[PDB]
Amino acid sequence: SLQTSFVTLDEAIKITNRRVNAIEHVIIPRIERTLAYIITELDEREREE
Amino acid sequence: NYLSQPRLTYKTVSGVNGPLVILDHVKFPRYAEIVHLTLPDGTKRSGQVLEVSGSKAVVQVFEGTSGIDAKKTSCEFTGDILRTPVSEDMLGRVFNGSGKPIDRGPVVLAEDFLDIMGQPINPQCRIYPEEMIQTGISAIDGMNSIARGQKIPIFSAAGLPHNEIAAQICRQAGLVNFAIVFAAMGVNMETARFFKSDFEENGSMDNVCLFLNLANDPTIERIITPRLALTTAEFLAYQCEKHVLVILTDMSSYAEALREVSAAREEVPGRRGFPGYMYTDLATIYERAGRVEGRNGSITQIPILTMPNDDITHPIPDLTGYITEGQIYVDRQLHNRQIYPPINVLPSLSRLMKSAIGEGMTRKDHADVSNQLYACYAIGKDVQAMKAVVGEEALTSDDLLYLEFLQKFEKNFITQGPYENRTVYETLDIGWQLLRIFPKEMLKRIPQSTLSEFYPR
Amino acid sequence: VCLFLNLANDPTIERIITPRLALTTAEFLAYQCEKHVLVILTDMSSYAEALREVSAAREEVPGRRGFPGYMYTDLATIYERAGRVEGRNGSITQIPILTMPNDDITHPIPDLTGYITEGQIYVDRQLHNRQIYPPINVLPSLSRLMKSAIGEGMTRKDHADVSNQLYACYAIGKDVQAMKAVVGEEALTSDDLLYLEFLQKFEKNFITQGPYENRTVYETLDIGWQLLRIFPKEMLKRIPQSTLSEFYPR
Amino acid sequence: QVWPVRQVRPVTEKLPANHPLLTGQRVLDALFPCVQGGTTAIPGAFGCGKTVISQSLSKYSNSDVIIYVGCGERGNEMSEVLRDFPELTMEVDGKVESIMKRTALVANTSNMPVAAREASIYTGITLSEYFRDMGYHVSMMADSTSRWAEALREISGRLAEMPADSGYPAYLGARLASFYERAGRVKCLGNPEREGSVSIVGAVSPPGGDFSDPVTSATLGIVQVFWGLDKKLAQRKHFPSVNWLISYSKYMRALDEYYDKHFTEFVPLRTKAKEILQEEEDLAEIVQLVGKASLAETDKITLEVAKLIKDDFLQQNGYTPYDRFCPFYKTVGMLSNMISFYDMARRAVETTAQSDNKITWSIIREHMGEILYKLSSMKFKDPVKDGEAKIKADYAQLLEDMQNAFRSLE
Amino acid sequence: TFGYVHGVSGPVVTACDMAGAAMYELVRVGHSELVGEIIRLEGDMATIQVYEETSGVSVGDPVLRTGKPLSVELGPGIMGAIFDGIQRPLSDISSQTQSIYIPRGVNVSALSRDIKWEFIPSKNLRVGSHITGGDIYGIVNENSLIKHKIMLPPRSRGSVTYIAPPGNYDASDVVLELEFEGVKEKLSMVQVWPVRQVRPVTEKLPANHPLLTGQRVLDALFPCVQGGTTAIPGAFGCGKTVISQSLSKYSNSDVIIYVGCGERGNEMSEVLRDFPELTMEVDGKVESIMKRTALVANTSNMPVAAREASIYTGITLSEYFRDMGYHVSMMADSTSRWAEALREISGRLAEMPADSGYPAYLGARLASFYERAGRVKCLGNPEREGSVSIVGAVSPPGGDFSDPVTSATLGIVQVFWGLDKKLAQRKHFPSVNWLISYSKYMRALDEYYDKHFTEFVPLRTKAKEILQEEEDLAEIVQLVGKASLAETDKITLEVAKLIKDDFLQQNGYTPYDRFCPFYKTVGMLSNMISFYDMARRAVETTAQSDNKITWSIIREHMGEILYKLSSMKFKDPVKDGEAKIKADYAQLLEDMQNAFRSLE
Ligand SMILES: Nc1ncnc2c1ncn2[C@@H]1O[C@H](COP(=O)(O)OP(=O)(O)O)[C@@H](O)[C@H]1O
Repeated sequence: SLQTSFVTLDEAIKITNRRVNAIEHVIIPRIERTLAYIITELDEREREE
Repeated sequence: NYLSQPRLTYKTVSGVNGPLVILDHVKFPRYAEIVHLTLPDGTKRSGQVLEVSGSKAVVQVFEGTSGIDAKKTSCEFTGDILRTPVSEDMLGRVFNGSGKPIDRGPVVLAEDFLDIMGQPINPQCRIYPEEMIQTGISAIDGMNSIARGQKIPIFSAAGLPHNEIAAQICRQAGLVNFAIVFAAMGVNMETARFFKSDFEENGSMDNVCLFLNLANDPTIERIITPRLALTTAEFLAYQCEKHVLVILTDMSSYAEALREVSAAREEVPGRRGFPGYMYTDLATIYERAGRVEGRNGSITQIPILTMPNDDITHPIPDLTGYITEGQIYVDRQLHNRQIYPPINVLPSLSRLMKSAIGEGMTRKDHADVSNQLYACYAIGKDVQAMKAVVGEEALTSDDLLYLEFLQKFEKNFITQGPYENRTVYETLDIGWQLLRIFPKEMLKRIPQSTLSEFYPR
Repeated sequence: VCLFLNLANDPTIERIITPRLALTTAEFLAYQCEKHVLVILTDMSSYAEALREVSAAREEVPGRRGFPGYMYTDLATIYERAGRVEGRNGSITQIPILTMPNDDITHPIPDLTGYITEGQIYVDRQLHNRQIYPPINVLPSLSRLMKSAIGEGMTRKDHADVSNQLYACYAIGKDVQAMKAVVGEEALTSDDLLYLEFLQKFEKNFITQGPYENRTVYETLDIGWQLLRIFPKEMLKRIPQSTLSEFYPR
Repeated sequence: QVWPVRQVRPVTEKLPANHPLLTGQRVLDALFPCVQGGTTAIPGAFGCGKTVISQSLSKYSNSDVIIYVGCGERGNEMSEVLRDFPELTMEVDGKVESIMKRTALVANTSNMPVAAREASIYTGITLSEYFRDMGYHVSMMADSTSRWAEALREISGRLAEMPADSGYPAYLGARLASFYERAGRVKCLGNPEREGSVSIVGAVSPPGGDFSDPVTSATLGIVQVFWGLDKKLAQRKHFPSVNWLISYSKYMRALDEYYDKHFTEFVPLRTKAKEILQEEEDLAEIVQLVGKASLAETDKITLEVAKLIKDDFLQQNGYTPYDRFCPFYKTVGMLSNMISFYDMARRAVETTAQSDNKITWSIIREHMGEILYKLSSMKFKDPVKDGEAKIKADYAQLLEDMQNAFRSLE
Repeated sequence: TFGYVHGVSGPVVTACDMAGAAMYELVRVGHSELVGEIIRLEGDMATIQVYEETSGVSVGDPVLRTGKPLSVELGPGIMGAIFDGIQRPLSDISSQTQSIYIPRGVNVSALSRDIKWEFIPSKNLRVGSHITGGDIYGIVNENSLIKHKIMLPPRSRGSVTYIAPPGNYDASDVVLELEFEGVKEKLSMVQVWPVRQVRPVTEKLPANHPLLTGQRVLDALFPCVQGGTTAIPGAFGCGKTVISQSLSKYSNSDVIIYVGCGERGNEMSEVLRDFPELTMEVDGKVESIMKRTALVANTSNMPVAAREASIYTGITLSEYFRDMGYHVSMMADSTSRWAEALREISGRLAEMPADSGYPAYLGARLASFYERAGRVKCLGNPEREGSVSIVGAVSPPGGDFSDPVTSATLGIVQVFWGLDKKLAQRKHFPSVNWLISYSKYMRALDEYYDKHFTEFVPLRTKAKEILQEEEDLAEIVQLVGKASLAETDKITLEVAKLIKDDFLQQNGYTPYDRFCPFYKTVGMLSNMISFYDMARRAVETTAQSDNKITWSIIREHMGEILYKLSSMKFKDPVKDGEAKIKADYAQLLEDMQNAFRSLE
């Protein structure tokens, strides 16, 4: 029982940490750079106006 | 012939707005002629006619408009464009922004007067620069090599050691006589002394001319500061066959003066509010470079610029990017790890390296080594980005070798002493002893002949 | 047929007349000569750019992106010139065509058009890259009059119900397709996998036509049911149980 | 004769375009073809390679003459052309000859007076239309229409006219439209019949490297071909840096008749190539969240042949003697071998995964590592040293080696 | 002579008969004498940006030209004064009006007339003597701590025609008369200077001496030089007062200036209430810091021009004190609120937005302001050096350094003392984040440290390395727990904690840490690092042995040394002599060496 738990946890923890790191180093960086770009291009429209 | 006709002087100031002073009743205004202004207290200033219309001349005042007056201000119109006295006697001397002397020496005796704007080098007479300069820096000479008469900037984030890198180039650069023009715009005094002192420490000072405009000098003088430097560089190179190197320091603090003038004139704004002519203005600086037929001179330009908010896509680096023969990048990701000089090879390129390398310039392998080093360094960054999400257990043995390559590469190939000079040959041998980390067949950028001559050693 | 051509190398300002001229021919043929007319306008963006060019030269106060502020009323005097009239048989259908600048549905040209036109048909880069011809993204596509054009005697009586169910299934399909990355294929339920199978089969069969296949409405609803048949009957929450009992067991 | 550069030189007819604008670059000529008489744009950030594509077309193409138009370009470019083009040679009728004899340069370097950028572009096309009327298949390198649009920005700014996006005049879209559409394949004016053509390739240079750029946004609405360059490929020194996801060519439907007549096998290969190269990106968005252990064997094979097609087909070092040019026979031979490996490897898995005796990508790699190395080696074949029959015979031996290896796995 | 109002639109007043005016010339507008600057000339017409509310200005009202651009009166009576950004004395505008408001249309002279001071003419001078700008022709004894050196204005020169004898004088008295080119100039103890013009110098020098704050983390790990340029992230949650108070109430800087850029009304009154209550020891007396400062305080509602001028008045006062041969130090409470005043004046001028809204010139105004710092050789003949140190606080939104004022400030300043809300929430005062913080003056202090503290550069280097290693090791502690680390790593972490908690941290309310001298600071760190090297020696020296040393054995057999190291902070520069403190620290070195010898 401890071993089946150990094996399942060692996969599930790796899966979870991989999703967390993908959020931290893929999804949040895309969002942050996208927000900074939007702020920039909104200010470009504001300067044209 | 000399301009013999006596100069006019006008009190007819009829408006003042931002850095502009608008004259009226002017007799045949000339676009771009220079005007000297005397303020009511007897202070002297200078300015360029920016527009003319019938009797009106719109003068931009270099030394700022504060104290200009609608009754007592006297404008001496010089009757010609901004010429500069030039001579080889300007080597081993130091000048303010507008080219006045500040080394306590006398006013320059003109061997001639030249137009500060220079002239468009005829594309037919221009010679394609190919003779390599070793800077001694492996990240340059190995993977980003500079030709004699290339223009190639050093981009940096703020506070990076880009001054020390430029100083090292002005300590180690030479071919496989030489003279330096240096200009700095909006530089702090804590850095002006560093540059001046470094040319003394290198013993180089007798062969260099420093044009200094500091951050508390007038901003509009920065527009002409690099143009004076280039005009002196043209005189030394094309008139006197000197192998000139031009250093332009913080083109960003120059570009901020363009943005200011643009906003003050109400010019059509491009990205981030630089004037629409920003690309052309940068070209009018950056194109005065390269060899010309019959002349042994060869103006090389190494502009330096602090990229705002570290953004490579910012208009200053980006427009410079379209004009220059590739670019050298300096990075916090290296500097925080103490990897001097913090030159990141990967984003860098040199457009002229293609013909500045291989037999007769450098060892036969060099072009192949450069490409394979980019391949392995880049794949190393890609597997590093993989490890940072999924861990080393997801990486193959080959992926861990690319990660090890990136680590061994930065610690040996890029890492170099601030006074260490490495030949191209030594840089290539470091390259190969790193490339030998992979099996011969994995080097997919390199031909089998080059592998047979250079892999096994 | 009657083609008014203005090529890209014909002068800008002629494009201002061109759509109004065509619509005047359409109103003559329809409202005075009883013709059913179809009016096709090939690129309202190259028209809007012509109003921008002259408006800029006039120093007029701009709307967004420097178009004249009157762009809405101007586009309305083009687009509203359509539809059947009292005592005539004649009728003008308009299908204007509109090059979305920078692929942006919210650009002022498509934006103001969407307010005036009775829906839109949206053609998508994503579907084109997937080789789905025609690339019609059915989700942002809308037709304000469609509910009045369908039902017994107009169509098979299922049409409205089948469309609403298929549309909601395609939307759930795009959601579970995003989930296949964000939470993984292994996190998809059997039902989400059926919405994913639906999404694939739907683009391959419902949308993909070929350049000459003149499918009837009846054949389209048969294909609609053949796709709805993927799910268990009880999943089809947008369709009334009478319509299911008549057309699901087929 | 003398001609107003702003007035189009007229023609008897503008015909459809239906003969490939043969170009030295594999990825261009295979996956996004230009056509004699067609327009093209090469939008790319700084240092992306657009100028080297522009050189490569001029140096090596089936264009009967080239007008190159250095509008606002860096001066060393003109020097490099004038250095290289008198020394590079084509051949006619058994006489080797300097390619400069088939070119002309319009130059206006970046520091030359801004206004002359407009006159330069109109000069380059008006010269092109002159040679088109002679029945030559002209090509014309509009070597930066964004630096042209910036000259229209400048004059508009001085005129105090109302700007559209990013300061550009509202008529920019109209000027660009009425320029690229001067291309075509034409029944010339006059009596002795000629089929000349102008093909126009515009090196758009988007400020900040972003295709939201108004010059790009207008240009893409006009041109029938988009070769969008990716700075991330140029950073990796992957060249020519063509992004195969965003690039497109509208001429494929016309050109398919030429490929049917001369290269009947090609349309299947081009399709499988584009699909594999899309499936790579579909897999990447999954792999980056879970790791490569999630992949099926079909997916590993997909990524591997995508890596072959990326690193050994699409990659091309155009200054080297072996990548200098690439004949269509070499190009299709390379792609045919790579896709033959894909289909055979995929078939081997699909044939055996129905059983415990399942073939895998690792089994294939360990049995066929030399075949992967041979497939990578295909790019090094040199048209100066190797005849078309010799290169084709080597490629036939790779097909046979693959078949005999897969026959030993199955 | 004077002009007349022609039109008004919001704060912008057009005038006529302004023919003899200059751009940026200062002007009084309206019967109430409202202040404003000319911002355009149009011939005999001029446009004045008025500062105060123009409501009730009338066409045909008088417009008196002031003979000067925007300017600071300099002289006696600065000390303890509170000014606003346009140099109006807020203490006197209070006491003279008996009103809680600044009345619209103040005309109070900035240095108060009729107040006599004791003036000593420089006894070396005679009639017919040659004199030049920056020559100290006399001293005013206005306060016991700060002998106010009078000096000839920088533009003035000539031969002395008369000098006042010793006595009591005020701003109305002609203290000096000199002649040049046959023309006499009369002069007073009051001098005037254009606020936007740098006061010139004989030579600006390389900065090479520490601005000792009496604060361990600052003075050791991130030393600011005298004359240095530095920034502080001034935000409520991180305790910006701790640095600014400590600088004033102890640091080695002869005179303090403090500029309220545009602070929140209450937070400004907090400062103006609190600073008079601070005292510093001089000559064994205790005295109020108001003897050594002047406050240029602007609340957010002070006129837009008074906010944007605030720092320029501050620096001009600071350069005047620099040219007396003092090591001046100047705070700016929020360069961000000054940058908003730039955005607003550029908005009213209808100038185009550059970065995020700010003017094109924001970077150049910041840079040409910060360059006014440094050590200098003064003008004139008594050859004195002086300096201005600039401590410019910044307030980045959410801490985001991409903010234009913050980004340009970090571009220009050579030191950043990155205060952090996390450290303040943990009460880790002074709460300076040592990972984010930096100083570019390390090289420049090598000469000083090589003379006075020759071991200290090694110690500082080791300290930063030890703390950085603990930050890396903490990732391993999270991954696999403290038990999994090597003995060298565990002792490094323990010592890094000791350095963090008992050297970086400092309780400025306690008698032992209210200030901390540099010799004390060096001795404390020297002991911690000497302990580290000997502890690490015993660990590494017993690699591969049968019995291996570990931090737990060190704590068991010599944890008294760890306790003593933590205790070294309690030593008191008042009750303990410098030699007694040094002897106790030397005794702890001997104690630890003998304790380490008991193990290895
Ligand atoms: N096809 C290529 N083959 C090899 N190297 C290339 C290739 N394309 C780009 N590079 C290298 O990158 C440089 C930058 O690209 P280039 O076209 O010259 O500049 P830009 O993109 O600004 O117009 C090239 O000059 C060449 O040195």
